[PDB]
Amino acid sequence: DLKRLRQEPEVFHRAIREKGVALDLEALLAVDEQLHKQQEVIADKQMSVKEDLDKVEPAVIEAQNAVKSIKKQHLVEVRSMANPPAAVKLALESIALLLGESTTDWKQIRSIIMRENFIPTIVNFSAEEISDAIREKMKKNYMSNPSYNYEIVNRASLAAGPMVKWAIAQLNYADMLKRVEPLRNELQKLEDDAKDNQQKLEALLLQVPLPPWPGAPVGGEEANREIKRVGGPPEFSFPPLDHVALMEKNGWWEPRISQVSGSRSYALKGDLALYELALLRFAMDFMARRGFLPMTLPSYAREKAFLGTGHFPAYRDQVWAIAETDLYLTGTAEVVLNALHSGEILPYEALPLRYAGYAPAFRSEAGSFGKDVRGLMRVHQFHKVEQYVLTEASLEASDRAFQELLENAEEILRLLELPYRLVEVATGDMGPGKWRQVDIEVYLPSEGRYRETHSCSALLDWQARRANLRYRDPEGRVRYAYTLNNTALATPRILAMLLENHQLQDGRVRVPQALIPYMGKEVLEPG
Amino acid sequence: DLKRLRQEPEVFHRAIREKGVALDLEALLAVDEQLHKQQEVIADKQMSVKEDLDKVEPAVIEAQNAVKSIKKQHLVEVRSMANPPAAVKLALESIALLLGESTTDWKQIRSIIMRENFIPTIVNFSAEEISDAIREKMKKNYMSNPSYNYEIVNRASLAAGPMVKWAIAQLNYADMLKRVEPLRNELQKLEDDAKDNQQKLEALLLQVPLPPWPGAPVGGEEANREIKRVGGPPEFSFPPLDHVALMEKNGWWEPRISQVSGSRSYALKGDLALYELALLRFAMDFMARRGFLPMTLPSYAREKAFLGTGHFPAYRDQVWAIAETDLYLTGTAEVVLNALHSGEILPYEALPLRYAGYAPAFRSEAGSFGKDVRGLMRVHQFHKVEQYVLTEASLEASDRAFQELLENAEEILRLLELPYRLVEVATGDMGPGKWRQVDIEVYLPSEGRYRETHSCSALLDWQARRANLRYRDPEGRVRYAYTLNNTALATPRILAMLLENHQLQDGRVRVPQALIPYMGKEVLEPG
Ligand SMILES: Nc1ncnc2c1ncn2[C@@H]1O[C@H](COP(=O)(O)O)[C@@H](O)[C@H]1O
Ligand SMILES: Nc1ncnc2c1ncn2[C@@H]1O[C@H](COP(=O)(O)O)[C@@H](O)[C@H]1O
Repeated sequence: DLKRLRQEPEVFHRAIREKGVALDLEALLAVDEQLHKQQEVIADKQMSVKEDLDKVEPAVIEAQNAVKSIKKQHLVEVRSMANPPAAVKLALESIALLLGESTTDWKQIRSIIMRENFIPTIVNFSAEEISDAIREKMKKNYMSNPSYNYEIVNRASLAAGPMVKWAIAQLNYADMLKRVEPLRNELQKLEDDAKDNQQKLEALLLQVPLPPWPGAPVGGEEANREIKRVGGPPEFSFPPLDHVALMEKNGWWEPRISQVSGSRSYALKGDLALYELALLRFAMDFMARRGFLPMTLPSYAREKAFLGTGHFPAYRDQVWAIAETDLYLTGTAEVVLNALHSGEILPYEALPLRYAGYAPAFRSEAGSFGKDVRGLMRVHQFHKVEQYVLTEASLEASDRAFQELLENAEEILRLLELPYRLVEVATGDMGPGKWRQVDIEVYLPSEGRYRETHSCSALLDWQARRANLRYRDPEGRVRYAYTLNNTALATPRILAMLLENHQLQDGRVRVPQALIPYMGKEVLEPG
Repeated sequence: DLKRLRQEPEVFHRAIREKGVALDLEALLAVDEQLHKQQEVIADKQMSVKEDLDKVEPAVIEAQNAVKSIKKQHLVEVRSMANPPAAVKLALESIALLLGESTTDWKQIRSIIMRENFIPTIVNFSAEEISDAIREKMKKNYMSNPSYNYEIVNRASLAAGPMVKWAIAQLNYADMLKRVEPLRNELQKLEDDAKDNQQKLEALLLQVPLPPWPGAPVGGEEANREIKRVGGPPEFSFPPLDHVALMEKNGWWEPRISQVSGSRSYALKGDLALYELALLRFAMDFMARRGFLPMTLPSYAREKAFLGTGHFPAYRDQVWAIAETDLYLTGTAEVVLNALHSGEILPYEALPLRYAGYAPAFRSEAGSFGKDVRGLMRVHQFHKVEQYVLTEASLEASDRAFQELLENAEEILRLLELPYRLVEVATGDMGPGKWRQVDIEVYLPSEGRYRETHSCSALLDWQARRANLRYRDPEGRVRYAYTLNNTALATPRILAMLLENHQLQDGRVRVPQALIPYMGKEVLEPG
């Protein structure tokens, strides 16, 4: 918000430092000021060109109607002459010259006058299409002749009089075009400087961070801090396998996929494949019982919807584009969900919107080299159910929906019988649009640590302003809404945690009580 | 198969007209035969060049081993000598010349020959480094001298003797490289023209079609035959709504999705969203119970997978590529499933492989615009459970696999309580690599007609050959397998037939008996 950025210089400097955003806020505002000055100059100069061309247009329209109104009997007593009066012959020659005729034969040119297409070509005629050669030939041969004149020619023919009128108006228009050209070329550069400034500004603006909540740790990722843990590291009395080894022992995965599809791919087999789909539906039912509206969505969107969530331009490199298309595969259903209502004024009574959106998800994982190289932790395409909340503009509403979103993910993990913890994310690790982020993490025995499975975020109105999400308040004004989101459940990474936490001594794997109705059994069969 | 193919220039020629396919079989053969010539022309010339580098290679190695094998005291002897003999001066001189530091100062030579790096760099020197002037000079100056002789100088110094063998060897080699110059130069082109034809040739082999089975109707689409019908077109005592209007009545879809994601997109809400996931699980459970192996799969693959099935290049234009990647989004799990075993020799006892793979599916829908533009009939991204079978090269095995593929699809529609019919696909309409194709279509009341939902195909060893799929038979011979496939269930298109066939008077939609246990209810609830 420009005006808000000025009246508040400190708040935004602090926000920018806190988030580790390199944003020069004065250079931004100086782009805005410079643009504004460029636009006013462009407008004065456009006016100057417009005045010039407005000078010569009426004579063209007057002559054009005069030629059209020449009677037929008059076109005939010009076509009749073998032997034209000199001032009359001058007139026709100039018309033939201008029309691009390639013959100065009088007989030949006295003819086009009664062409079915003559007037039609005269009307359609454009003075911008006159060459400088014809232009200079017109001044040398004809303007410079004392008889080449409406007054003088019109006395001799009321057919040639109009035509000399028309030819002169065109020449004058043509000479005005010529005059106006250097201002027009200039205006062209200014106009392009200005467009370039508008894109330079719009892209600074899209970097402005939300001020973070006062309770968030201040620093980079190393300032993230655990606030809670529920359950613990399992203890096995046998020597536990990691998830890859479990899937091998049991025939639950298809390693051959990396030859078909490249690295960071996975393909599940037998009871584990069925388990993945059981998990997505369990999570959708769960979210539906919770009063969130179930949705199934495409995994692609246009640029505008990545712009509105903040995925573009900041995290552009995490996104796969679809070539020879304007479409990009989405990493999360939040991009589609956030975009559904752009441009609408929601009635306050609809508030809040609570969506549980399922979509396949795609990530380039560019820049993940050496991270999670094996198994189910980090893959290119995977399946997620997302919680998305749109809310009226209060901290109270937003604090409330953030609590619910977090309890939902926790209750899901309790039902999955997995040990987890909550982590408060630092201002420098939160991302630019965030008020608060809390990550939920599940204990993964093979790495001896917790690994994220959920990220819960409140944004306030920072997505709302970018995606133009607005609502009407009880008072009758339109305001931008607040938004939040959190994962409900994503596979196959949660499968890593489930395999390792619920592995039994004989290498088989238990199903948690809440998943038994979905699976038809209490133990995954060693296919 | 080149030989086999030519062996029956009539069989392939008939397959080509039968399938309505454009492939000039004569040109392809001409290229293959012509390619065989370029390949000999290249075998020969490559040989003529090894022979020439074979005269000069062994002598350079021996000499390289001779200098490597100079005792370390013949080193002090020559490099501590104050005035040597003129033949040794000459010898060491030649070597300073070859290494690009030519001088006639014994001192400098003295100097150089002493460098720790002296030996290491002659043993590592390559005749390619020797220039024109050096060759010239080493001939005019040093080959010409009569004291420039190994034996003549291997007598005065045991250290400089091997040095002149190395210098002579390196000079003959440099000379060989020089005449082999224009020789090795012709190769580069011949070989590019050779690769060109591999490309043009294998490009055309990929156009070769399979002869259709003898009981497939001949001709175009107009010759497809209805072979069976089950259930009937519904009759309602009310005015039936079309699926888009039923979805609209019940609040089950989000039409805003086309502003976010473009045309041919869809987003389900509420009970219909849930129904979509329930259908996919239902189809998977059913396939498992039929003894097919359930799998969940990615939706992208490298080019090879598409080549292997026949999607490339025949239908490359229905496919979405992923920008700045070597990957493409697959329109059916069949592309991943068929590529899984590329390159393997499957053991006989693994056969047949029966896979029920689930993946999101993507199509560009290029060509088809002004058809099924509104609703769930033709969307860019959808969900599909696919049946895929890989079998022994046996008509017996393929025919049984095809009937079970067909019956699987038929019992799924019956269970879904949907009126359907089966259509025997004609030669001109089955696709290039098909043996048999039976389409199954479901009655859509709003449109007054059956609309395809499944295409059951047998391809014999068409895909095997393209994807290198093979098995070892009981006698222990490696043979290509036969492949088959058919859809199990695809959404959302199946939902358009469900809404409409299943719709009640009051506007709501009934859940067929088989899906009641998946939905927890008998009628779909509106928003
Ligand atoms: N490449 C990936 N592979 C598998 N799961 C992932 C991947 N990226 C993210 N996830 C999961 O999706 C959740 C939300 O991710 P994000 O939207 O990055 O917070 C994470 O906590 C993980 O559950
Ligand atoms: N663009 C699409 N939208 C919805 N369903 C589709 C689409 N393309 C194919 N299908 C479904 O998949 C079935 C078989 O597809 P195929 O694998 O192309 O033989 C069709 O008969 C439809 O049920």
